[PDB]
Amino acid sequence: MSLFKLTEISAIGYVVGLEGERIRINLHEGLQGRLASHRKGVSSVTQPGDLIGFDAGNILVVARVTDMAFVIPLRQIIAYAIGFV
Amino acid sequence: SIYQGGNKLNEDDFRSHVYSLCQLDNVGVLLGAGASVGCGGKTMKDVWKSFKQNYPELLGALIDKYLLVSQIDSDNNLVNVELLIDEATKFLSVAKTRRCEDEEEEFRKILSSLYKEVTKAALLTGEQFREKNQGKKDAFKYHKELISKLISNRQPGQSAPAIFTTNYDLALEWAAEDLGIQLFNGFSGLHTRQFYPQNFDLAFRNVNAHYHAYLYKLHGSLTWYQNDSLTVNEVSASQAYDEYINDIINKDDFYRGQHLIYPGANKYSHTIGFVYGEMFRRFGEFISKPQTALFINGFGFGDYHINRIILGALLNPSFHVVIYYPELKEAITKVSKGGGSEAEKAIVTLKNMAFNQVTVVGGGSKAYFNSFVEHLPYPVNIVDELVEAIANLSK
Amino acid sequence: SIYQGGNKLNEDDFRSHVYSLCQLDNVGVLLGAGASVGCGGKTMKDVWKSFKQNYPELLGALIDKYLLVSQIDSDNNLVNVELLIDEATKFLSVAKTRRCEDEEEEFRKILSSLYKEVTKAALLTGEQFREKNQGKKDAFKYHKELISKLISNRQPGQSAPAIFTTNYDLALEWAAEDLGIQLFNGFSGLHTRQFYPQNFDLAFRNVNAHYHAYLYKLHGSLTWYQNDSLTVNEVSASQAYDEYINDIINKDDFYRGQHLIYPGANKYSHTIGFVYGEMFRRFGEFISKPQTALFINGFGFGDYHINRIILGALLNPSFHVVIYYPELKEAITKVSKGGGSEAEKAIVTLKNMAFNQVTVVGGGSKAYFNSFVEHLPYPVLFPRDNIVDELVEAIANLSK
Amino acid sequence: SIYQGGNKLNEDDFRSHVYSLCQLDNVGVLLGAGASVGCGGKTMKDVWKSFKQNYPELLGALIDKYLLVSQIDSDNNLVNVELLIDEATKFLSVAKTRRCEDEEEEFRKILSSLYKEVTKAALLTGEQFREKNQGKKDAFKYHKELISKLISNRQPGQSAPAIFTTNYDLALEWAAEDLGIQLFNGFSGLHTRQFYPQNFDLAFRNVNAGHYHAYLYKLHGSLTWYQNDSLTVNEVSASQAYDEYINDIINKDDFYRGQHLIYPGANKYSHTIGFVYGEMFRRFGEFISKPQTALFINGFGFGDYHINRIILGALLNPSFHVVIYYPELKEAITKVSKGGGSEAEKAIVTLKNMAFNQVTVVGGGSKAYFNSFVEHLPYPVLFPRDNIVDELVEAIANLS
Amino acid sequence: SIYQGGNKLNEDDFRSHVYSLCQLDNVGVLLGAGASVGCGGKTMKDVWKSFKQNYPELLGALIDKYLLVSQIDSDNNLVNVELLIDEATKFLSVAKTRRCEDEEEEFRKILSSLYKEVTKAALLTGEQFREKNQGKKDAFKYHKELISKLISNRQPGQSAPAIFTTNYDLALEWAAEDLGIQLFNGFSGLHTRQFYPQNFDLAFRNVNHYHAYLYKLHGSLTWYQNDSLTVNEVSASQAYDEYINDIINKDDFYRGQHLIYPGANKYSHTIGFVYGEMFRRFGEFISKPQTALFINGFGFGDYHINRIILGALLNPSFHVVIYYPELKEAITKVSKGGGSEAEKAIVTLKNMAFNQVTVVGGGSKAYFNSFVEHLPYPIVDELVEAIANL
Ligand SMILES: Nc1ncnc2c1ncn2[C@@H]1O[C@H](COP(=O)(O)OP(=O)(O)OC[C@H]2O[C@H](O)[C@H](O)[C@@H]2O)[C@@H](O)[C@H]1O
Ligand SMILES: Nc1ncnc2c1ncn2[C@@H]1O[C@H](COP(=O)(O)OP(=O)(O)OC[C@H]2O[C@H](O)[C@H](O)[C@@H]2O)[C@@H](O)[C@H]1O
Ligand SMILES: Nc1ncnc2c1ncn2[C@@H]1O[C@H](COP(=O)(O)OP(=O)(O)OC[C@H]2O[C@H](O)[C@H](O)[C@@H]2O)[C@@H](O)[C@H]1O
Ligand SMILES: Nc1ncnc2c1ncn2[C@@H]1O[C@H](COP(=O)(O)OP(=O)(O)OC[C@H]2O[C@H](O)[C@H](O)[C@@H]2O)[C@@H](O)[C@H]1O
Repeated sequence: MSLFKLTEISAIGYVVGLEGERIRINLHEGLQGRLASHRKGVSSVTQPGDLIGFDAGNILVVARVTDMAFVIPLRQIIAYAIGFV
Repeated sequence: SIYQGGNKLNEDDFRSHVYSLCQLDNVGVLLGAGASVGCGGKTMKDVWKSFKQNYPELLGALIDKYLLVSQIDSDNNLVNVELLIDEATKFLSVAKTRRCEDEEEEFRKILSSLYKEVTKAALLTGEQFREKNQGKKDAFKYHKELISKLISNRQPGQSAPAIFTTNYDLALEWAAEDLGIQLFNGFSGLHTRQFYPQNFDLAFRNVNAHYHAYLYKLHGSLTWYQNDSLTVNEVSASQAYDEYINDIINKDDFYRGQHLIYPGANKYSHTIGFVYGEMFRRFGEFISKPQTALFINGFGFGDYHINRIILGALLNPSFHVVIYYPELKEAITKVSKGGGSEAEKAIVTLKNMAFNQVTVVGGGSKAYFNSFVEHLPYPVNIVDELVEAIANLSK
Repeated sequence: SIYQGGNKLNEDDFRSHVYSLCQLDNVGVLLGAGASVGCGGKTMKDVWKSFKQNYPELLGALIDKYLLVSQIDSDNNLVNVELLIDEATKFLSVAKTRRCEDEEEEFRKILSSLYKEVTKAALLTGEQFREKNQGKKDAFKYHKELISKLISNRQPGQSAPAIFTTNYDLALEWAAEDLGIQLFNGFSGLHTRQFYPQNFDLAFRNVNAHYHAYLYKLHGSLTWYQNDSLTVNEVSASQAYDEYINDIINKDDFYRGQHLIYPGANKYSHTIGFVYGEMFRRFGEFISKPQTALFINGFGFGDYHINRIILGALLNPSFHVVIYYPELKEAITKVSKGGGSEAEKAIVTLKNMAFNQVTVVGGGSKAYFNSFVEHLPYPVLFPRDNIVDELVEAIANLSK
Repeated sequence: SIYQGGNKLNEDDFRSHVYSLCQLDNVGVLLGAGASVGCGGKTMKDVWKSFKQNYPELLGALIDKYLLVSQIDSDNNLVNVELLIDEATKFLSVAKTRRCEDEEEEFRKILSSLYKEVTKAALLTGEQFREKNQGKKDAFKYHKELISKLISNRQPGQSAPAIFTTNYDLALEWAAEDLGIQLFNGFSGLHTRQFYPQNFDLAFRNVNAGHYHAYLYKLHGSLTWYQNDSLTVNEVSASQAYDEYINDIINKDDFYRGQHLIYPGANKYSHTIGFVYGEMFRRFGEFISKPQTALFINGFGFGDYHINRIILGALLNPSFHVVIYYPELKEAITKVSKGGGSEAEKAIVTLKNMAFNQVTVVGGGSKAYFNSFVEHLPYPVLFPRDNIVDELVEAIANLS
Repeated sequence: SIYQGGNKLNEDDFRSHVYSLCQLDNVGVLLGAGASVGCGGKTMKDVWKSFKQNYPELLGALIDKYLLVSQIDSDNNLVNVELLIDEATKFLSVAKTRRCEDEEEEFRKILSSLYKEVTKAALLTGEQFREKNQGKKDAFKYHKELISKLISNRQPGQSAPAIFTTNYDLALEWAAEDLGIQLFNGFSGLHTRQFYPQNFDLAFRNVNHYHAYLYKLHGSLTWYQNDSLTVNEVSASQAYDEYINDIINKDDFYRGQHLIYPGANKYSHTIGFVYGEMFRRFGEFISKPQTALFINGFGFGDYHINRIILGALLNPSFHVVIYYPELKEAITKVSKGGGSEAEKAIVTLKNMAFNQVTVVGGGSKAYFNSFVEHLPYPIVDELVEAIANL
């Protein structure tokens, strides 16, 4: 329509569970290109030991990945939290 | 300097109460004359001390002969201009009707002088008022953040924002044609533009794979006028400067009656009051709803009809309000020792009340529009150079 | 005499259009001051006649000194009694602001002698306004038939009918009390009765697995009064005639706001009512529903607020309106000659259109209330499918 | 004189055909310069006849020195203007690159006095062009009816209607700004209006879950659009254009410049900055390429190469119907048996001489005019009498 | 030097990005006068050289009398030729409209030489132009591979590949005719072949095959216009006997408003139709999402194509892959005041900060032949010779 645009960012998956300090995340195939260029650098987290983040309106929550597994077949992740920005 | 419940509050908890208030079903803002001071505007006592300076020979009749003004408040600079104009506007009609010419000749001199002062202060740009793209400039920078935040803080399938204002200028319309969004104001057409009230009930959508807001002006605009007897018209700034806004300023005794719709002037006619009434109606119908939040800024609390309406709405447990007032200290001091005006007594009473539905912010410069606009939440432009590259590719 | 779309229509198609309209989801009726003429009511022309026949001095001041009304119109009964109560109110404010004590006393009379010829015209029976069982008289015979027909034509699932009116008189209450039918009006209680906006959302029900309706008075009534700022109170006729009605007819006192009526032309200037604004929020919300039909009768089209609603509601493909106007031929003429008032022009702009959702009915005495009520149908309780009874109707002319 | 699929049909089946063509998913109308003759407009023959007796010095030079027009066609006003406006630019583009300096000034006169004569025709009211409430007159009575009918004849779910045109006048905005209909045209804003190709996909909606609207496509530009050195297209009003740039063109006698965006020439692909002239002709071809589609044509003389190819190449879809209105059909069938005729009298006979039942042509002189086209259209039947069992109602009338 | 927007890559870093971009929905290829050299083509410079040193006497009026060309760029050997042809046609038309003799003849004498030198270069096989199976030869071996793999790398239910082109010769046709696939160009018929723009929306289908589209931007040798206002296509064996032979073996003869190549007669409302109808399709193909565009052979000396490919990039799912051999020779000249738009634009492109512009350069490793190899992959003769002799 007119000039005003809102969306800028892309992601990998979405939260689906919380089971006592233990997050469950379902991964996407919509972002065909898991590459998402931006101001400074490009990144994609697909292995344990890595760090990810969630936005909660006013703050950012920081998590570390711990596991990966299956269940086109489905994939999941498990993570813990270490703080916020 | 932040009292919620009669008990002090700190900035980091405040800044998180705001983020929660901005998630409710209905959200709105009410602005005033002070919000236009960082753009070239003035206030309603400057407007009076710039009048009693240039025109000191009309200030004796208004006191000794016709009894429209009081010496105490004329000296303390506490006069209300809207009512004065609206009364001088019917004195003239009565005289015209009963054929009293010597007084009809004087009230024109009075009104051609009042309208000059109230008009000059409201252009914000002088002679560039009649030109294009006046919202690219840097004085309208803190008016776009407001509109962008209020929108980006909404989810799909959710009501749109509402802005009520008491000014009669265009600072808030110039700054949305740049962004590229649509403001609803109750008018339609281009070669003949007219007022249709039902328009405040419409919206846009898409049919193949878009952003709007609502604006309510309670005192009028420089851009509305009447030429027939049953139709109110709207025009553009360039098209108004030619017609009338130039004679008003650069001629001495040009005045044409029952023609202008600012500020709340010709209210006895039954086609012009129709326009002022619907706005108040819709305001009092918005302020009475579940899950509602209102922010106030720039308003001085000198109207008896808005205070009653705001108070009556606190009998519902899901209405929250946030107020800004810089002179809180000097007001409390005067009210303690049996003093103060009817504008300070109300705000002091609200401060004293033992409710968690009221918050007050008085810190002098800390309660201004620019601070207000940064207290709002934003979450956490390489696409520009191309247009000027193409423009450089001239040949 | 009957137009639909700018073209012409005939009776036997009109009577079948009306039948189809009355089976819709939402049906309504808006009445005026002429509907109450066959019961003892009056009209504004007669109010002006009464005024200039009992007060001949104020009528003289009103033409010579202040120049508020002209001689042609006075002698030929054309004055508007609605734009005069406003000018006389405008003069008083000025005189009171600049402290004159004779013009602040020669206008109160002019203004309290006009509020007194407008109440006697809303009493329909006179001294018997305070008595009981006034809906058993025969003047109220068609007001009952209207309600009966309206209600009876509703089936289960559909909503109840609505009735809008400007009059101050009591003529539908008196007539519904005589049948046993409850009208919701926004008030509740008997020993202290008050207005609550959320009493228009209620309805009845039977507790071991009914007739009712709604009434909206837009311009006030004769039994309402205000004491505080947020408390309006209702009262019966006998308990009103004693307090504040027999003291402003038979005693010649000055006027203060004993009861709340809106007879002027600018009804927003009164910024304390807060009940004027709850009725129009319901009118405009009634007209915006899909599958809606509205009949109009008795209204002279001299109100700037209602015309805009009616005119802006015709941008919806499921809204139908029917209008009765007796003096249509005398208006088309005056408007073809380049003249006309604001009332005749408004109805001519409606007659001359190209949408089949509009219908206008002239013809003098054929456009009256007693005739409006006979164009409405009764229902068929068990409908014969009739093919045994229809092929025989064919056989009648078929046979020979 | 109505040919369907090469055969003949009459004015009792033509109407039942139209009533079934108007009940389809997509409906549209393409207009021309004749539809604006009952309002004050003029044609190209009139432009030529008014150029002759106002600039006779340059007509000589054109016939004699440059050999651009034959002296014969002039006398009988058979000249085309859209090739004459194209040849002058070719001449001016070589005189420049050659650097001669007394032909530029002789062709600028001829290219200014020729642009001056279209505006005076496309104003339609002269000096009352810069005024308000201009569609309350009678001239636009048949423009209002067309929109009324085209809208009313829809249903829930169906798509809104579209209107393509080639004229420059405002005889279709003036008429909707009186009913209160909102036409979508691409632009947005009041103080700074701009063309956005994405607001052709906008529609209405309500909030308590203004339902009349339509779209307008001007193909050759307007008398109100202007391009600024900022490289944007801006729209203003008819009172802000008169006093700004189209008051000198008429009265000043100055040279021309791209002040307003009109192109009457024949091949305006030359303009490569014409990105507004490329969205219209894309939407046009995206419209006729859909199932269950109907189009009516009126006022077009068929002298445009770009549009006829579209029409032709759209006939290979089996769910597309056209209707065409050409008055001088007999006189043009007569002139082709001799193997002669112009190039526009062939394109219509080719269509009239097909074997597909999806092409209809209407002649008859003054029976193919705009005011008869609008009266051939139907009104809708709101409450259809099912009349399977009231079919016998028709028998009831007379069999005795 | 695989520069990628202010960075650098390597062979495999590139050869995986290509496989990524080949899975998109909308694939598009763009070719110019460069990829036609291996088969026997000439660039725009050699033809100007030849015209200079073959027809010197008349070269002066172009600079002295009529002012069509500039002496500076004439010497520098950088001068656009089809615009010159277009303008000369206009001059001739004006001089024939107003009855003048000398300026008519003086241009009828120039058009011939220009068309001669421009046709010879594009014949592409000499006198085997009026013969069959010219696509079995060895020069047309990489186009066949291009088509085969660009088609094979497609999913079922997916769109079809798009090939735009700036040449006006018959190679991609000769090759597809050898493979056995069907090309669509907007023409239909055999005994009278005509232009139908709405044919670009068709597609085959089976009941119990594969195909593609072809958009030329400057015309071809086999399109022309007869005394009646319709545009016709023809075969080579027929065109050769009709007009071309005389063009190449006669000194002075001209037929105006007949031929359609290259952007010559755009001042006729019947001929500009077929040019515009291609550029607007180009635009509408660009403006789609999830699209990739591979550019190999173009010199970026065009205002309009530059503007379009520039404006195209705002929405992010449009990927561009340019090829340009002589890149550093311009990086090292832009530092100074000297430079032409061709190089200014490409360095501005390589000086961007997003991962779409992917300029490439190897001097000779950025060519058509390596472009082909950069892409993935999905006895008849003996038997037919046996049958032949048998
Ligand atoms: N930069 C600033 N930012 C925010 N607020 C400011 C600033 N500067 C001054 N102020 C505050 O702005 C206030 C200005 O108060 P008034 O001039 O009365 O504004 P109004 O909109 O009430 O006046 C119109 C009303 O008057 C009639 O009653 C009618 O009913 C109208 O409703 C001061 O209190 C300053 O503290
Ligand atoms: N027996 C009859 N039956 C039906 N209609 C009649 C009859 N007799 C006369 N008429 C028609 O009645 C019409 C005259 O009605 P008017 O005097 O204008 O009453 P109003 O309601 O329009 O205006 C008064 C209100 O307007 C403000 O809202 C104030 O609140 C006032 O209360 C004519 O058309 C007659 O043909
Ligand atoms: N009252 C009438 N009602 C209907 N049609 C009429 C009437 N009077 C005349 N006509 C018909 O109206 C037609 C007038 O023919 P022309 O002036 O050439 O129509 P144009 O709009 O094409 O002309 C300009 C355009 O032509 C190019 O295509 C460019 O696009 C230009 O923009 C005749 O067929 C008359 O029979
Ligand atoms: N074997 C090869 N492989 C790949 N590229 C090559 C090869 N040989 C040369 N090149 C490159 O091919 C390029 C040849 O550039 P030019 O032929 O002038 O450009 P154009 O074909 O777009 O000219 C047509 C335009 O001319 C008008 O202006 C119109 O506007 C047309 O658009 C050189 O840069 C070589 O590096």
